[PDB]
Amino acid sequence: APVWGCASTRGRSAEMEDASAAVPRFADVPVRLLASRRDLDALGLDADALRLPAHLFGVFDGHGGAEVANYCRERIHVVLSAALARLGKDMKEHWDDVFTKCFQRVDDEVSGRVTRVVGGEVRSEPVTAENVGSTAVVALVCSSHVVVANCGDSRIVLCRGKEPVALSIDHKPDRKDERARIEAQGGKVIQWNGYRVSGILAMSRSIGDRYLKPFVIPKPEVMVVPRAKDDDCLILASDGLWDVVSNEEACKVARRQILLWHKNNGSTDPAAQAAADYLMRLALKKGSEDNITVIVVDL
Amino acid sequence: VRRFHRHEPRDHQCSSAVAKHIKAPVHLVWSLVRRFDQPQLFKPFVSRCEMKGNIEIGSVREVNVKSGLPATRSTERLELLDDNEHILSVRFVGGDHRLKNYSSILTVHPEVIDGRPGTLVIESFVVDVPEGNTKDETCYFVEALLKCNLKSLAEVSERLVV
Ligand SMILES: O=S(=O)(NCc1ccccn1)c1ccc(Br)c2ccccc12
Ligand SMILES: [Mg+2]
Ligand SMILES: [Mg+2]
Repeated sequence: APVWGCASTRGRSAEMEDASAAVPRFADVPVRLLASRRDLDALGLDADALRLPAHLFGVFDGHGGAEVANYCRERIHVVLSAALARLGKDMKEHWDDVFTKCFQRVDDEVSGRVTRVVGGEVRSEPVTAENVGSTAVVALVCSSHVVVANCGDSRIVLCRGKEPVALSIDHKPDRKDERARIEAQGGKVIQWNGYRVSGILAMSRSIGDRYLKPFVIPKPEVMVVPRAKDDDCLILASDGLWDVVSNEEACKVARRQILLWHKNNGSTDPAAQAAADYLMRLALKKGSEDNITVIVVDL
Repeated sequence: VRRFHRHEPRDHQCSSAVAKHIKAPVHLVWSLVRRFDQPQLFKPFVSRCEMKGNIEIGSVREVNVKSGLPATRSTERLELLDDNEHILSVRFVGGDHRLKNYSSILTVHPEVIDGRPGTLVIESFVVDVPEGNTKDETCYFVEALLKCNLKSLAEVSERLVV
């Protein structure tokens, strides 16, 4: 049902620490999170029993290694699905709660504070070293809504219909509410080739990085946007793209690559894969030294 | 035990120290620290390290650090290695880390921890404060990295005593 493409590469970077995920029909969302009880009650369809399938797309920019980003690709959607299924048994608050508890659970699994299943045995040691972490920007896509949860400096951008509109704000340490939260805990934000927590990490939110605790938290930022008969595409990408391509630049290119494939011609979708491939190579030609990961979802 | 860690920083320099108690005998901890050519043994930030020739006074290692850091490379020079007194002194002579005239002293001392053989590791340093940063920022930044490295040295040492 979902229509997407995915492109990724080392680039000039020595090692590949980016990861991505695209899980169709990963869960069923209780419709009371997507529609007013009274607008469905008008059709006599009480949303306490209705559910609708949804697809999960995610990009995970790892740092210090790739083990934490790879863990997010494997585990976040599974944890999200189990979280959705039980909630069915204010809706903005509920979306934030299911995403916050899911990101926290994965973070606790990565850091070894809770156990994880492997088989039918259990592992309790941390997944990897203390300095290994990853961003996580995920897009929950269903028929009525796009739900975005962001943790870090990866970014998702929606094209509707010609605007780019950012569905996530980068969790940079200089950002005002993040700096205030960090300093309130006795921490510091230091400019040291860019603004960094303790002068080290260029993000204030992530999965992992237990040594930068309690300053770097896994709390995601959630935004619920209803789909209006105008959206073109979703663009999820690590900062390897956004460092050299703007929201305007990425939206106009992706939306045009999709259209030029269908006028030239009739798992992944070829037209959207062409857009993701083009955006990846375009970032390569504009002087991006980082890992690149681009997901284009055709809405 | 700061005859070795007393420093006279100038007005545009900063100095500090970090300490860590390790539940492992000093001989084991020093055998890890002495291996100047393999800092990756206990420093999680190091992804490669090259040095030509044998380990001697004046030796220089070229350190490459992993992603998620302000720097990528660092050239460091062995100034002092006392194998009897367990003293390791290093000086930074290059790199994109913005830590200029960085000199550091690491010592490891015997201690009894919980009735068993232990170790106190102290690492102190002096470095020029780069312009645009405060002494409090520079110390906090270096101490955070040193503290993570000593905690990893503690974990490595203690999981080789088991
Ligand atoms: O190899 S280290 O793990 N040594 C620990 C350390 C870090 C900083 C100062 C003194 N001592 C290291 C980690 C991170 C950075 Br950023 C560094 C930048 C330059 C040199 C070494 C660096
Ligand atoms: Mg990375
Ligand atoms: Mg990146």
